[PDB]
Amino acid sequence: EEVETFAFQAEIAQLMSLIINTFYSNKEIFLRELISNASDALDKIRYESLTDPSKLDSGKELKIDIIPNPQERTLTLVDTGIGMTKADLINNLGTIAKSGTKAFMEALQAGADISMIGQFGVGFYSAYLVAEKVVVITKHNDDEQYAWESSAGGSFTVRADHGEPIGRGTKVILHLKEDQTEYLEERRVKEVVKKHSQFIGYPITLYLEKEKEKYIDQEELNKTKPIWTRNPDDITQEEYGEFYKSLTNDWEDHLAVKHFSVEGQLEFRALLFIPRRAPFDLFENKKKKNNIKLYVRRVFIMDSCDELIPEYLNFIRGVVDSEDLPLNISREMLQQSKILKVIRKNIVKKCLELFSELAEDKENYKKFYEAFSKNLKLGIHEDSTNRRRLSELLRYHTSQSGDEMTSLSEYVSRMKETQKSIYYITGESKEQVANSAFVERVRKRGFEVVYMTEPIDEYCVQQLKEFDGKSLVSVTKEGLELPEDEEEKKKMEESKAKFENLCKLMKEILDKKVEKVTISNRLVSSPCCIVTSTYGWTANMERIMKAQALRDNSTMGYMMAKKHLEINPDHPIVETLRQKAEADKNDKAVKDLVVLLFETALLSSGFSLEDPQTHSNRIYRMIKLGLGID
Amino acid sequence: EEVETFAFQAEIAQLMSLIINTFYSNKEIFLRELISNASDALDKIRYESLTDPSKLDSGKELKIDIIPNPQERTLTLVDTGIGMTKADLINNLGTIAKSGTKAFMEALQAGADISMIGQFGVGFYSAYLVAEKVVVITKHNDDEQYAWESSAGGSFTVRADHGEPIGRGTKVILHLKEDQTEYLEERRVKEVVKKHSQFIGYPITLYLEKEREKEISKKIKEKYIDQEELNKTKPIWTRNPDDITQEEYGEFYKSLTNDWEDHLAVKHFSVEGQLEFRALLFIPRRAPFDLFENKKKKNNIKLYVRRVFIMDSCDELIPEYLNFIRGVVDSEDLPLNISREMLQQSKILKVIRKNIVKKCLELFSELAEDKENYKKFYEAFSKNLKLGIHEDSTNRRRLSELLRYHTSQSGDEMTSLSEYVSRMKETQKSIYYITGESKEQVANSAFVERVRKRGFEVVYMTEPIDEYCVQQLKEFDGKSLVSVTKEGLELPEDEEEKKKMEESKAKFENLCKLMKEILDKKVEKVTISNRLVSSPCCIVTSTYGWTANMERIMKAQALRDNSTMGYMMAKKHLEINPDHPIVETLRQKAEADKNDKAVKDLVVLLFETALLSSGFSLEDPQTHSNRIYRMIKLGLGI
Amino acid sequence: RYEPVAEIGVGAYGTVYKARDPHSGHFVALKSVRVPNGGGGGGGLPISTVREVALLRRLEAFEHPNVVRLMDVCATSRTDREIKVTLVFEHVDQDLRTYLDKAPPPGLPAETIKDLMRQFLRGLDFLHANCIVHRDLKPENILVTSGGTVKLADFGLARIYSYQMALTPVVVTLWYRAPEVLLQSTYATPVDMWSVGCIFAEMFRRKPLFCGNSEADQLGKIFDLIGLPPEDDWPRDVSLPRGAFPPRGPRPVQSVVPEMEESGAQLLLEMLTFNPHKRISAFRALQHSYL
Amino acid sequence: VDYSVWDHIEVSDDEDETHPNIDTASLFRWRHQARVERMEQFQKEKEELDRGCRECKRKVAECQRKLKELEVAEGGKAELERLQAEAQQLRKEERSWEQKLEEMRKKEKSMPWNVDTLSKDGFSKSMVNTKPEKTEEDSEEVREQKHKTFVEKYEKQIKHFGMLRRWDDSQKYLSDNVHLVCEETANYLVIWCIDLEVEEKCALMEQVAHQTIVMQFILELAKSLKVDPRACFRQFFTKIKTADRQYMEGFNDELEAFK
Ligand SMILES: Nc1ncnc2c1ncn2[C@@H]1O[C@H](COP(=O)(O)OP(=O)(O)OP(=O)(O)O)[C@@H](O)[C@H]1O
Ligand SMILES: Nc1ncnc2c1ncn2[C@@H]1O[C@H](COP(=O)(O)OP(=O)(O)OP(=O)(O)O)[C@@H](O)[C@H]1O
Ligand SMILES: [Mg+2]
Ligand SMILES: [Mg+2]
Repeated sequence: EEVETFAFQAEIAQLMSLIINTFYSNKEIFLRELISNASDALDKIRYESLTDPSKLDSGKELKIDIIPNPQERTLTLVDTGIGMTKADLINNLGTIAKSGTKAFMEALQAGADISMIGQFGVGFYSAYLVAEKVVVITKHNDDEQYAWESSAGGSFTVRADHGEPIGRGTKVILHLKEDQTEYLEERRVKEVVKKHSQFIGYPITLYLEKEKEKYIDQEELNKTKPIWTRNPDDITQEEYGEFYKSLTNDWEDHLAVKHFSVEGQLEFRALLFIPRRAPFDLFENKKKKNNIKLYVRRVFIMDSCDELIPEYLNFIRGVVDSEDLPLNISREMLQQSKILKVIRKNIVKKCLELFSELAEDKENYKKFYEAFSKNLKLGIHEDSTNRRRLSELLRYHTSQSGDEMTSLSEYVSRMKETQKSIYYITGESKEQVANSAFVERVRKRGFEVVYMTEPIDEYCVQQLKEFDGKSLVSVTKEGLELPEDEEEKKKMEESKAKFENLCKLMKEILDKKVEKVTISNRLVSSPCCIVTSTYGWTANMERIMKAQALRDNSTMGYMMAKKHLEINPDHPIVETLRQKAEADKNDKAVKDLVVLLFETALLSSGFSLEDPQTHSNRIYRMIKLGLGID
Repeated sequence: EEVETFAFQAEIAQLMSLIINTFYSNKEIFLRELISNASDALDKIRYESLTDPSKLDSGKELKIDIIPNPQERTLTLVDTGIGMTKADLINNLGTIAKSGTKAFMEALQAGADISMIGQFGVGFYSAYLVAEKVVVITKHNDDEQYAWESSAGGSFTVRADHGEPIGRGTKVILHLKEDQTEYLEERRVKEVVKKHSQFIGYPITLYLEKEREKEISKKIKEKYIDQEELNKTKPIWTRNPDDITQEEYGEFYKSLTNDWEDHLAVKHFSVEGQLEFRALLFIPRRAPFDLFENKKKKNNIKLYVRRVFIMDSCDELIPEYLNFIRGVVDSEDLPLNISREMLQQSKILKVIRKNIVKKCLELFSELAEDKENYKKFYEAFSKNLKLGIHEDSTNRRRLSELLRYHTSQSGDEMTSLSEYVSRMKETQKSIYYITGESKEQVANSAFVERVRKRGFEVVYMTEPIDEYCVQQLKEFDGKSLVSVTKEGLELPEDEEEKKKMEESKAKFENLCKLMKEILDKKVEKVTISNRLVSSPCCIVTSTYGWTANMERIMKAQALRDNSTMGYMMAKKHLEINPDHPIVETLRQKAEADKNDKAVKDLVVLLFETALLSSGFSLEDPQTHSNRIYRMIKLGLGI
Repeated sequence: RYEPVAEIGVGAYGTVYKARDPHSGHFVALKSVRVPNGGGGGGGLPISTVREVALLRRLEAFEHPNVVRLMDVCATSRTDREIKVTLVFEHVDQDLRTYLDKAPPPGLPAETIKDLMRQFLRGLDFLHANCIVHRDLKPENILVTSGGTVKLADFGLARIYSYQMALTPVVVTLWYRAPEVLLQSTYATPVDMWSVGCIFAEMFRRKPLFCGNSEADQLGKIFDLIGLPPEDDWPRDVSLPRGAFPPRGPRPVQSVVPEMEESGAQLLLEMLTFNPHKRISAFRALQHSYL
Repeated sequence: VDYSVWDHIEVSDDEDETHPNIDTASLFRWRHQARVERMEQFQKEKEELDRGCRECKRKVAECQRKLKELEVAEGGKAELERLQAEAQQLRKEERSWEQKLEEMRKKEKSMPWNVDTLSKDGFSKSMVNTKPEKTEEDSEEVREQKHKTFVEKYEKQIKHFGMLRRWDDSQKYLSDNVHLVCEETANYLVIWCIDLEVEEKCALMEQVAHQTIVMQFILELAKSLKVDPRACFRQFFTKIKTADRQYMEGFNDELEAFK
C-alpha cells in the first residue's frame, strides 16, 4: 500500500573484498584463525566420542599438522577434526558470518565440558589475507571426501576428492601469494605460533624439511600447557616453578605465585608471579609492558599491562585467561576497556594480599623488598588509594636497628609515651645521616630516627604525612621538637639573650646568605648548622631535583626554602664569638670567621655551595698563613 | 568428480548484528559517519550543480543541520544533499557493503575534484549502536519523497511521501535508546562533532533549546541556538602556501590549540608523491607546563583523512623530541580499516614521519637565520633540541648545527658552535668546553685558567642534558671536543714550557709520590698539570666517562641505583700546580720531613678542598668541617 | 665524535647506535652508559668507565679485529641512563593559602585572578558534570601550581581529613561558606561558587572578604556587602531565624574589593547573593567575557 | 552478536576520565564514596519496600482469615463487607509495595557494573616459593651426566656463543640462553679452541678464546660473590662496560689466570 517491506540485502562481491582487506590489519593471524577452527573441530570430536566412542574409529588422534611446501609456495594445514559434509561445505564454509560451531554449541546445551570459539563466522576468510587461493579438502564421518576450491572470487566449487583418503577432518591448502613466502620460514611460523597458539589445547606440529631433508615432526611446537585451568590445589611448587620459567623464560623460578579467579558477569582464571630478582630494564620507558598476558579461552588477545596493572606493579609476571570477553570483529582488540580496569583492581587487591603474606615470610620478604622496594615507593608516590596498604610494606634502617630494616609500625611500637612524631633523616648515605648533627641531640634525648638514603625517599616521604596516627618530622628542618625540661627552657631563654647581639651581628655579616640566625639545642658537637624551612625543598630535595635534566628551573621560585643558621651556644667558638662581639663587633677577622663558619656549616649540612673556588681560596689563604707564605 | 559451482553466501541475520555490535568500540562514530554521509550527498550536489546549475532549482544552500528532540529522545539529521531515490533506498541504503559513492567514483571522470569520504557501504548500520530505530526520508531530484524505515531487524521498509517537505537530501530520524540520552546534551554533541567533523566542507549547525531568561518581558532572551560555530575553523593546508598569510594562518594556530597568541614558527608541507598529503607544522612561542610529562598521551600532530580526524598517534607521526610541534596532517590516499579508527600498514606512517621530520629540520634551519626569534625558539625548546641530539642519531647532522652556547669569548652572548669553529685558532684543533653546575662556577673553574692563558675559547655548559650532549657530541665541523675538566688536556703550548713542566715534575716528583701515599685509596694518581694557575691542586677527571657535573645528575635522577655501575665507574686524579706557593712549600716541607703528619694532614685538607673546588662530594663533610673547626679553635686559642 | 646514522640492538651498553668516523669513515658501535661522578666514598671523576672506554679505544688501537667497541675517547651519550630512560615527577604542594601568603597587597592583578578564576570554574564544570559534592571546599583545598594552574581537591568531609585535622573545621569563621551552609541546607553549584566568590575577593584583597562569629553573625557580615531583605527572599532550608535579620543595602563590590573590575564585581555579587537561585552557575561565569 | 551487557561498567578510578583543574588523587576517592553511599541508599530503600510489602501481606492475610471468620459469624457479614474493603486496601497497599519492588528490580537492571557486581572471588591461592630445602648436590656427579649430555644437546649453541664478539650480543645471547651460563659450556669452548688449532682455524680459535674468557669471567666473580652465575651474568657485561682500561685489562689478566 503506502509501504513496502524488504529484507536486508548484502553485496557479497564487495563484502568479501572488505572481509579480506578492511576487516583485518595484521595478516599473520590467518594461522591463528585456521588453527582455532581446527581445535574447535577437535573438541567436536571429543564431545561426540563422549556419547559414542566408535566415532573415533576413523582415527583416534586429535591434532593440528602444519606442513609448509616451498616447492609450490603453499601451506598445508591438516585438521584432524570431524570434517564437513558436502552440505556443510556449501552451507557453513561457503557462507559469510556463519559457523556451525554455534550449532554444535547448541548441541552442547545438553551439558558438556566443551569450550569452543567462533561466534563471528568469518575466520576462514582471513586465509585470503595471505593466500591467493584456498583449497579445503574434507571427509566428514557421515559423508564422502570432497575438495572445496576457491580463490575468494565470489564463488567456490565442490567435487568429490580423489587419491589420498581422509579418515576425518579437513586439509587446508594455502596457495600463498608470491610476496607471502615469508610464512614458509620456520622462524616466522613459530613466531605466530608463540604469539597466538602457545596455549592451544590440542597438539600442533610443524613439519620441516630437515635431516635427508625430510619433514620433521616438531611435536614440541606448542608443548606449553595451561596451568590456571588446572585445580590450583593439585598443582605443586615444581609445576608452578616450571610454568613461571616457561612463561618468563627465566632459568630461576619465581619468588611467589598466586592463582586468582573470579566468577559472575566477569569470569576468568589467572596466575600471578613474583620474580626473585628485578630485570636490568625494569624502568625502561620504551619497554613493552607485557609482563602479564591476556587470553580468552586460552587464545592470546593482548598483553597491554599499561592498563592491566599499575606501573609500580610492572614486574609481576603472569597469565589472565578469561572465559568471555567482548572482543571486536578483530579479536586482537577488546571492546569496553573499563573491563580491564575492573580486572586490574581485582588483581591489585590480590597482589597486595600476596605481598602481605610474603611480608609474613620475613626472609623472602627481605629479598623481595631489596629487589622491589623501589616499586613499592613508586606506589606510595603514584597510588593515592592503596598507599596505606603499601606503607605497611615499607622498611627502613633506624637508630635502634643495625643493618636490619624495620617497618614504620615497628618504629611506632618503640615510640616513647610522649612521642607524637616519627623522627627521620634523609640523605645520600646511611653514614652521612648517621653522622649528622641533626640526630645528635635526638640521640641524646633517647630518640630513634628513620634513615632514608634513597633519592626516591624525598618523593615517598612527601606522601608519608602520618602513619598509625603518628606524625612525621625531619630533623633537618626548622621546628624540630625534642623534650624540653622547663629548667633547660629557662636556661635556653637566658642563652638566647646571652647570644642575642651575637646572632644579630652574624646576621649583619651574612644578611643575604642566611634568612635567620639563632641558637638551638638540636645541635650537640657542632658550633652551628644550616636548617631548612618547613616550606619548600630540603637540602636533599634541592640537590636531587637539580639533577633532573628536564626540570623547569623557574619552579625554584616556589621551592627555595629558607635557610637558617642554628647556633650551638655551648661551644668555645660560639662563646668566643660572643666575647669578640663584645670586644669589637666590627672586628673584620671575627667577621671573616663568621662567614667561614657559615660556609663550613652550610657545606657540611648538605647545602649547595655558591662558589667552591672562593671557599677553597679562603682556605688556601688560611693555609698560607699557617705555612707563613704570606 | 563433477565439479559443482556455488556462489558465496552471507548470513545477513548474523552479519547485521556483527556490523552493529562487533565493528565499533567507540559509539562517537555515530555522528561522524552520519555527518560524513550527509557531506557526501552534498558533494554529489556540488558536482551535479557544477556541471549543471539547474540541479539547484530545488535548493542551492548546502549544509548539515542537527536538531535534538529530548521530548522524543530522538535526533534529527538534516541532509540538504542530493538525497536518494526509492531504488537507492532499497538498493544502496538497504544493502550491506553497498555504496553509491562508488558510482560517483566511476561516474565522476569530469568530477576529479569531487572527493567522497569513505567507501565501505556499511557505516550507515552503525547508527543502531545508539539508536533503536532509524528512518531515512529522502527525495532525490530524480524521484519522489520516500521514508525508508527500519530497526535493523533483518528487514526494512520504504514508505510514500508523507508530506513533510523534503525536496532535496534527506531527514534522518534517529530514535535513541533509553540509555543513550547523553547524546541529547549540547555538551556531548559538541564534544563529539568537534573531534570528528572539525573540517567538514559544509557548515554544521545545531538547533538547541537556548538557555534564556524567563520569558516574562521583565526580561526575555532568545529561544533557540544556531550553532554554526562548529565549522568556523577551515582547512588551511588545502590552499596555496604562497597565498596563505599570517593574518589567517596565525589565527588557525590559535584555533588549532587554545592559545591566545600567534605561533612562533611554522612550516607548510606539501607532498605530491604516492602518499599525497599536506601538513602544517606549528611551534609554540613557549614550552607548555606539562612538556615533559611523558606519562600523558600525545596529541600535537593529528592525522586526518579527507579532512576527517582519524588518528593522533604522535608516537608514530613524530619523534619524541619533536613532541612540541603541533599540526595537521591531511591525506586522502590512506588505507584505513573497516572501522576507520586505525590506518592499515603502519609503514605508511613511518614514511610520512620521515618526510615531516625533514621539514622540521628545514624549519629549524630557517629559524636559525632569524637570530632574535631563534634565540626565543632555542631557549623555549633547547632541551627538546638536545633530546633530539641525544636520541635521533640520524639527524644530529642538522640538530647539532642548531646548538648555541655561551663561551669564554662570547660571554653573555650565546653563539653557534659553527661560529666557535670558524673563529678557532690555527693551533686550536679541538673545541674546548666545560660543564658544571652553573655558569659562574665553570667561569671561575681552575680547569679553564690555563686554557684562557693559552688563548682558547671555552664553551660553557650547565644542563644535565648538556652533560649528555657533550658525551655524544665530540666533534663539530671537523674539530673534536675536549673537556677542560679531563686529564690529557693537550693545549697547544711552547715545547720549552713543557720542558719546564718536566723539570717541575722532577722538582715535585717526591712530593707527588708522598701525596699519593697520603692519599692512598683516596686518589688514583697524583700528578702535575699546568692547567692550574691560581689553585695548588685540583681533582681532575679522566679523558672518558664520569665528570664533575655527572653524579649530581645521574646518581640522584636515575631511579635504578645500579650499584654495579655506581661502584664500577670512576677513579680519581689530582693535579698539582708546581708554581703555587703552597705546593712549593709542601715540597720544602716534604724535604724537611716526609713523615711530618701535620704536612700530611694539610695534603688531605687540600685534597678535600680540591674535590670541593672541582665540584666533588666528600666522603664525610662533617669531618671536613670538624677539621675546619679544629683549625678555627687553633686560630682562636681554644 | 662519530656521526651517528643508524642503530644497534639493546644490550650491555643499552641502545647501542651506529656511527661513522667524521674523518676516516670507519663504523663504530655507539655504546653508551650513564654517568655519575663520585659517591659515599668521596669524589672521583668506584673503579672506572672513565677508562673502560679507553679499553674500548685501546681495542681500537689493536685493530685484534673483532673488537666492537664504544665510540670516541669518551663514554658517549647515545641514549644514556644506565642504559634505561626513566622519569619521576614532583607533586605540587603550593596551597592557595601559600599562594596568598606569597601574593602582594590588596589589588592582586585582576588578570591573574581572571585566569585562576576561569581555571577554577572550568574545574567546577567538570565537577558539576560528575556531580561532585563538596560544600566543605575551602581556600586550602585549592591548589595553585607554579605554572599558575588551579587544581581542586578534597571533595567534602566524607573523604577528607583521614589524618590529623582541625578541631574547629566548622566553628572557625566560615567567611568562605555559602549562606546555604550557614542555613544548614546542602551543596549546590551556587553554594560552591559562593564559597570561592569570597575566596576570589580574598585573592584581590589578600584578605578574607567577610568575617563573622556564628552562622547568623557570619551572614550579618555577608549582608553588609550583598544587601539584605526580610523573610520573603529566604529559602525553605533555613535553620537560622530568618526575618530576624534587619534589612540593609549592598555596597558596590567594585569599590569594596581591590581591583575588582565592574564585570567581575557583578559576577561576584551574583556569586555572593544570598538567594542561591539568584546566583550565577560555574559555566555561565566561566563563559562570561570578564574571563 | 550482543555485548550490550557490558555497556554500563562503572570504574571509580577511571584515569581516562579526568580534568586539568582537578586533582584525581582525591576525586577517585570521592567516586568510591559516592558509589558506596548510593549502594547503601539503594539497599535501604529495597529493604524498606520489602518490609512494607510483607507487613501489608500479613495484614491482609490475617484480614482474609478474619473474613472467613466474619462470614461464618451469625450476622458478622455486615462486618465482613467492611473488612473486605479494608482487606482490599491492604492488598492494594501490598501490591503498591511490590510495584515499588518491581521498580527496584528495574533499578537493579539499570545498575552499573563494578568489582562488587561483576564478579566474586571465585578462587584464590597464594604461595611463596621458600625452600627447596637447604641441600647440596655433588657437582662432579651432576657433571658426569650433564657435561656428557648437556654439552652435546647444546653443542651448536655453545659454538654460537663462541662465534660472538660484540659485548652487547654476548649479553643478549646469554639472556636468551641463560641455561648455557656454566662451566661445562666454558670447558667445551676451551676444547673447541684446541680442535680449531688442530684444524688450522686460528682466526675462529682466537674469537672463541675471547668468548671462552667471557664465560670464565662470569664464572670467576660468580664464585667470588657466592652466587649462581646465571643470576649475575648480566653484571659481568655491566662490569665490562664499566671497568678501567688498566684494571679491566688487569681483570682480563686475572681472567686469563682464572681460565
Ligand atoms: N577443521 C575443521 N573441521 C570441520 N569444520 C571446519 C574446520 N575448520 C572450519 N570448519 C568450518 O568452517 C565454517 C566457517 O566458520 P569460521 O571458522 O569461518 O567461523 P569461526 O572461525 O568459527 O568464527 P570466528 O570468525 O569467530 O573464528 C564453520 O562452520 C566450521 O564448521
Ligand atoms: N544522508 C545520506 N544521503 C544520501 N545517501 C546516503 C546517506 N546516508 C547513507 N547514504 C547511502 O549510503 C551509501 C554509503 O554509505 P555508508 O557510509 O554506509 O558507506 P560509505 O559512506 O560509502 O562508507 P562508509 O560505509 O565507511 O560510511 C551512500 O552511497 C548512499 O547511497
Ligand atoms: Mg572458526
Ligand atoms: Mg558514509
